[PDB]
Amino acid sequence: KTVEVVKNAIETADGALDLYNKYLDQ
Amino acid sequence: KTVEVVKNAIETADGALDLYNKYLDQ
Amino acid sequence: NNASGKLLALDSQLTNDFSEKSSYFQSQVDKIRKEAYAGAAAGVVAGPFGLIIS
Repeated sequence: KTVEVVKNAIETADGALDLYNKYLDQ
Repeated sequence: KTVEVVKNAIETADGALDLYNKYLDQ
Repeated sequence: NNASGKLLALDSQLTNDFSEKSSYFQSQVDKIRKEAYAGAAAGVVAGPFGLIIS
């Protein structure tokens, strides 16, 4: 269950980084 | 069940390596 | 007479393009600083440890 929450945390961090760069370019 | 947790650990390590290189290039 | 005019045409272009590269440099340094200190602020996905380490 540790592997799945680490995988979801990685996917969430990738999405947050994309959203941060998208807002910062505006 | 060992094979499935090793497969999930491999996929998680690949995702973590991509996220690390993406943040480090920024 | 032809080479003595080519030499003047080269010298004036040289002195203008050097100033344009000297302004390109300063506009590019600020872009490097913008990208670095804007990407370092995304170390809040961890705590302040992740902020100082960025």
